[PDB]
Amino acid sequence: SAMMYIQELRSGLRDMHLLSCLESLRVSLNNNPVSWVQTFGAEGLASLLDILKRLHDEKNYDSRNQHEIIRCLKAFMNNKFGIKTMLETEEGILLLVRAMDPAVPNMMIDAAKLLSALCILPQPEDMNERVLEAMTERAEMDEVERFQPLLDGLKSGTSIALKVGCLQLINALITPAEELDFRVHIRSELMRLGLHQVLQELREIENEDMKVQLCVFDEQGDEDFFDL
Amino acid sequence: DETGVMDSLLEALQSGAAFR
Repeated sequence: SAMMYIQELRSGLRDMHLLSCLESLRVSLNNNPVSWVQTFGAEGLASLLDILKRLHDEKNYDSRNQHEIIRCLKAFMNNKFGIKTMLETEEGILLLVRAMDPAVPNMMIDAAKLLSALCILPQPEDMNERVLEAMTERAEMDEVERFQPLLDGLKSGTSIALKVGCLQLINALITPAEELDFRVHIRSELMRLGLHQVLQELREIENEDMKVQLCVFDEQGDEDFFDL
Repeated sequence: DETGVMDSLLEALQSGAAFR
């Protein structure tokens, strides 16, 4: 069962058969105990990450399949083992950051979330540093500024859920940081990119979750300029 | 052995408690 998924994920499947099995896998990972998830383990993770990389790296079912993986990832990581095992990967943090394509906003939402939750993790470390480095890594791959995908998601046309998502990741990248000069440096690089013009707009919006992330962004911004 | 770990983190983010 755990083992047949892996076998199937290593079998060269494509398109709807891939989608369908990923969907199946998603429920499996969601409904099953943590022992089944270890059974699926790093070998299972690695095969999801392998297909993900192939989809990221190529260009009808691509977006959906990338998304369904990102969904499978959420489930795998809904326990300690899965969190540890993702963070043990060479490339998995990076393949999440690469899932933040403003053109596919709901997978971006799901990927931004999981990155934000890594950032606020009690153990490991500064996982925010690890996420930034991955964003750096991605920026020169795609030849864009590193915080640009995030500012693209705060654009006026996009869904409130995405807006919330991006601002929430900004907040997860900054809050956990111990250095003031790092924090203000990040804040400042974002404002250079056009964040100040967007906050004006975001601050009009009717949403409680949006109001919450703006409150966090503002209050920490105040206290930092006050400290400095 | 307990699930819903990610689920705890997503909720602390969403409300604002995480920050901190």
